[PDB]
Amino acid sequence: AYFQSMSRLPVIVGFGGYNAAGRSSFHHGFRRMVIESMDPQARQETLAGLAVMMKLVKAEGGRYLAEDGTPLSPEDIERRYAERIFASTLVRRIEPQYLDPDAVHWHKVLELSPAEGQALTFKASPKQLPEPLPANWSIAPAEDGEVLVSIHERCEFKVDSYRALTVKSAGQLPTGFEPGELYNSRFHPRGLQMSVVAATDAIRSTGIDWKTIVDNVQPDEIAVFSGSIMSQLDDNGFGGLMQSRLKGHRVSAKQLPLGFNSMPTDFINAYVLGSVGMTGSITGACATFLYNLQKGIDVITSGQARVVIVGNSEAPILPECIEGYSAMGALATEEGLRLIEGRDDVDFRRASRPFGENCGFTLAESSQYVVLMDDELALRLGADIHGAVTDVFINADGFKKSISAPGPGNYLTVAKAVASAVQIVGLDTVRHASFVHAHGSSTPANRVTESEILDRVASAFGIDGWPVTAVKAYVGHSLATASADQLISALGTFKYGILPGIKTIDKVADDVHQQRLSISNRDMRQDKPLEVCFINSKGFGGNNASGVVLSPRIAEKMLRKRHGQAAFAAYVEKREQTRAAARAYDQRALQGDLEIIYNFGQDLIDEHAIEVSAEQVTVPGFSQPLVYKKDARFSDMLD
Amino acid sequence: AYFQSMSRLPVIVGFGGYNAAGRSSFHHGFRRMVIESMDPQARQETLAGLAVMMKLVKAEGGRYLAEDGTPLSPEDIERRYAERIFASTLVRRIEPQYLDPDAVHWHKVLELSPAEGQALTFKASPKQLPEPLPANWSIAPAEDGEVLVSIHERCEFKVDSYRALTVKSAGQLPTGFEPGELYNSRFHPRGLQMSVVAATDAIRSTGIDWKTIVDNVQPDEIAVFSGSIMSQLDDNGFGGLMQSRLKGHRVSAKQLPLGFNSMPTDFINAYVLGSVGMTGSITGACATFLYNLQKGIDVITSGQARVVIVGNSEAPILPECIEGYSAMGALATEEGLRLIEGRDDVDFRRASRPFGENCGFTLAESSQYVVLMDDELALRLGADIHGAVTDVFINADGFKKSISAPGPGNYLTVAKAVASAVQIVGLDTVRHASFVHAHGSSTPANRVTESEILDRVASAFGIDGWPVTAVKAYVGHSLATASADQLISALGTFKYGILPGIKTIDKVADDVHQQRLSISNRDMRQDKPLEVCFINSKGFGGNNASGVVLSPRIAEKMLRKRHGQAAFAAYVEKREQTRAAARAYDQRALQGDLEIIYNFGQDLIDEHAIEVSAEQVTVPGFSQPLVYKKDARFSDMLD
Ligand SMILES: [Cl-]
Ligand SMILES: [Cl-]
Repeated sequence: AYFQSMSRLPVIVGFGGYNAAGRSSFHHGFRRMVIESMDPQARQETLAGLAVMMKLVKAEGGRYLAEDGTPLSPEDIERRYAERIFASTLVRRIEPQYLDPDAVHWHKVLELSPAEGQALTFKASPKQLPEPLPANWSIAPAEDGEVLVSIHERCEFKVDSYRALTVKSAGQLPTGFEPGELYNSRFHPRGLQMSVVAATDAIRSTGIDWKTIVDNVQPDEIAVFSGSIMSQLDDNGFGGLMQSRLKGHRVSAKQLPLGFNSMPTDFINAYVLGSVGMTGSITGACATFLYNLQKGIDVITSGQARVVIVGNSEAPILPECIEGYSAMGALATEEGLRLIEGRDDVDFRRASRPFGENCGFTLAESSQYVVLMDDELALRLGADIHGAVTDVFINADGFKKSISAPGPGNYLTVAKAVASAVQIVGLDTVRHASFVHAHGSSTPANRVTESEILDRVASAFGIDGWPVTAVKAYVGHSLATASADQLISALGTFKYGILPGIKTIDKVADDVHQQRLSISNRDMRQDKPLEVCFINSKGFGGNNASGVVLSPRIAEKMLRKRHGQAAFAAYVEKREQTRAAARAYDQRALQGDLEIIYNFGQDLIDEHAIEVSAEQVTVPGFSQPLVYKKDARFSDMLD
Repeated sequence: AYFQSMSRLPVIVGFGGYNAAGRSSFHHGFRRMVIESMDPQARQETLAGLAVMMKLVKAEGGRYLAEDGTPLSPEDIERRYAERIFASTLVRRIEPQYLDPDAVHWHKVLELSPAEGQALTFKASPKQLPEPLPANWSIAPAEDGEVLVSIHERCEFKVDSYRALTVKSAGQLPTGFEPGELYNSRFHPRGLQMSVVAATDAIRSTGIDWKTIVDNVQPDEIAVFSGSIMSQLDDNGFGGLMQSRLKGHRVSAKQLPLGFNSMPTDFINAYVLGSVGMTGSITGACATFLYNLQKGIDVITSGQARVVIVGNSEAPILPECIEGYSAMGALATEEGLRLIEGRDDVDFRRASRPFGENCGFTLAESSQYVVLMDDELALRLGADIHGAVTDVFINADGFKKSISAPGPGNYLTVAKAVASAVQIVGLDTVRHASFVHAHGSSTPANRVTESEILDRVASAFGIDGWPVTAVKAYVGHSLATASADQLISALGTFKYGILPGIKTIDKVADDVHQQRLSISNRDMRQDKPLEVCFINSKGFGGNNASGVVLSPRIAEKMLRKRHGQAAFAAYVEKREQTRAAARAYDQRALQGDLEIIYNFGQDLIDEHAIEVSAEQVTVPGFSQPLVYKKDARFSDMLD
């Protein structure tokens, strides 16, 4: 260290995934969020794609069929289905495919006592009786292998019972879209299904054959960083691990391994990419994706990896997660929303109200990935550029009281992020062509503390009217994946020049600090295109992060400057072909033809054919040898 | 990228923690593992310290008292207590303070049916009855607020029952040592208690006031990387989250946040160090510590951080974890060991038999930390050097079938690790003064697959008689913390020149690949001091890592070469004082005076006093301003 020398620039060459707004690739999810602001062709295309995903129309030979068989144009689909599509996307009341928020199962303790008046007696299979038999219970032989049991003392049974959750809303994938139906997903937790399906969307969005990418780098130069913050807590993962015996049965052979928080990452190496490269799963509570992204940037700038898949997968819409967050007072409850609305019949579509009158966050599911390459490899392959990522800063809070309360670290991350952007694009561009993807979690603490940080950093850097957007208004809070939802939305702003409004609020709460911020409940189109986005995130445990994302225009200027006009022109030619391939994928995806990659048990490396020498390793299936890298770090310390 | 320029060297300036061998700092745990090979003063000192930890003797005014009050010398302690100390440390049968492995609670499903012969009737409190009331049940009023219930149809109750686990053994902290008693640990999961207590041991082992360290760096230049792979699954964490309602009660306000796998890290920032610096928790299954260590090395070499606390905390000795791993066939069972021994009364102290006849790993608890500094800061502060860490390589397995089966990535990590060491210390030193801390998990698959990798890398680099040691023989497999147990043991080999034997095996299994390896069941002392250790690790999910650790001698030669004789002499003088301070801590720790740091609710930063400008941030409580770092990475892409 001291300072970093000239380095590879991380460019975003693909992105994809799924959240409550739909499919992320090609900006479809973004378009759903700003659907009314899009032109009709873009809107109708996205609506048609949602209709297919949701099984509202049948994709038949490039056309669309109603339940009647009636052929529909995209214009007809908007007329006929827009209301249903809108009602069955974004934050909304929790639907039965997850749970019934008025009837979740638990066990009550039922204390049964006998007394002088009536016997407490039953017949039972002896194999179902407690072991050892409770000493006070009577047992006698009965017919058909059963025994006659009588109880003489108070004891505790557990009985099935049903209760209502105080929280009724969540950010849910579009109703009817089922990731598990898209590949051989038997026994996989929902978070793993979502990771597999999202990863394929991201990889195919590049318009480049994965084989071509692998053939162009060393085997160790591919990296994947993903994971969840909860672990996979459904029945097929740690839910089964922790609950099976309390429900009367054994733990399965797969519940423990498939529950690990690294499995969204591990499944991508094992079944999607077939990578022998770098891997890891980094958590930082609700800033987790930016923690993974920091690692991704660092491995590119240090030269360790040239292709990086960075993302997360979280599927936390489960009664235990909801109760766990509720127990902290963290979530928007029905009663909380009743107070804000001043009526009993709440609009759960407005449960998430960043910077407005609000009362806690809304839990959501999402899996999102970006594909990064170094600039030189992107240039070589004709990879498209959706943006560039230059830094992520992470700072804890110092000493704390409550571990989950907000703290000062986010001052440091935002300040450092802005300063870093000034060095790269200049003060004027930061002042007049940057925006903030606010953490915007929809809590009274966040709206005050986050706005105060942004306002004070704005003042320090001489920014006024700093545009702020809050993706959680649309898709809720997907925990690990939250800042990936932010990043991907940001890319849509670069594409279409629209800053999504916070449409769920009627006005900004009176206690929000606004002097230097522009927070709107309407979509906005800036005269001067936005060139830089600051992604802001935080979580429990003194976790804070801010990321810097540059637009395609800025990134292209940078590649042109470094590589020159001849090399850039050659890149442009190759990129016309990769753009055509990507568009063809988007067209298939619109039709529901997603071709999920799940390569279980295929193309396994024969380890006995790995060749190791003192100069390199040859790995079966990889055309490029892994040549050990010459080290200059400590050369002055030697001899 | 392309290649890294001259860089800061990560040096190990402190280390500490707790596992089945005892306190890690000052090599006490190491000494327990090679206790019979130590000289009597070192052995008796460690035994006395264990005796105090285990409450077998009372530390009274620098002396030691038996239950009788009889004063004891360390020589007397060895005579009187060695047998008990040995029996109550290391891998052994699971003790009651964890669970009874012949009587773990669960619920059986008890199907109660009535028939023509006897009524099924009981009185109950109506508040304990299912909601809604099962439609077929009869209810009538009764005395004292209770109701009379009768059942007419088969239904399912859950009843308490007790079962035996097939696994009876684990690596357990020394019997009598209780981390929770050492600080205000109310409502903390065991893994968090262990993290807090281990972190203090590591920090105090440096012999430098934490304040002095903080005063010498910028606020963002401190980093902490830790975590667990399971999450905290005990009652106070995700166990309570996932089980409360199945046991009849509500989830608490703390079970969810304190269960997160990042909390071992978050607690250190919040309550131990008061850091506003970098943070993160990286998982890679049973290679996790090396994944955290890779991040630690990278932040030092890139200049992002100057002081890094790297470690892990795992406390997985819980019925659900044991059953979950057993369900995979991963653990050594009593029946498995009976087959190896050919008798029914198994020696559970030999449950873990790396490279011998064996039958699965042994689950263990451990929390371990190392304190890293860049070489320049270490020089400035007179920090001691226990070793240096130059690289960690991580490689996945490519396409897989079973996600938990072994794969080829570890070929790549070991090969790259060895090549990297050759560049730094030369081929001769690698060939004749290096050793391997084998993953050595005690499974039939591992003993073959790992030995084949090591043998084939040895052949490639012309190594013969490559010494191999396996720490899991002593302390079992602590999951996230496993490779920290390895690293810390390695430091002991550097200190004392002893390579611990695999004492639990009688000979190496016939299928182990040994041509170029030296695997012994006895402690060994090499004529030529060992200078380099390769730490090898792997886990489920296609996770593999290998780390390179250099001895103090090598690291000192390197610092002398870079910084020169005058600067090194000044360092030596300061280091005499820091060594004296560290020794004084070790003396207090021997007496049970550990002074655990837990600074809840104290010294909180007043966020309104944070000052942000376009040049720097001033943070209350930190003498050094955070000055934004000048970036040269992309300068050629600008203007
Ligand atoms: Cl908010
Ligand atoms: Cl083994």
